[PDB]
Amino acid sequence: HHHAMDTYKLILNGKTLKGETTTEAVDAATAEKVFKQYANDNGVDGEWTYDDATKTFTVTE
Repeated sequence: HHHAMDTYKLILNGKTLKGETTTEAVDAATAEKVFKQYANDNGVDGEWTYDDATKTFTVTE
């Protein structure tokens, strides 16, 4: 019933930015917006996956 913050992860596999970061949001759609803005701010231009089982986004190339 309570809509908790949940931890979402971002695995970075860009040309110039690699590793992992995280955010908190109530849902995946919001986390995606946060992570895409972060990636774009850092010049990342890649392909994205989302894994619902692990709450993890990945951006590659």
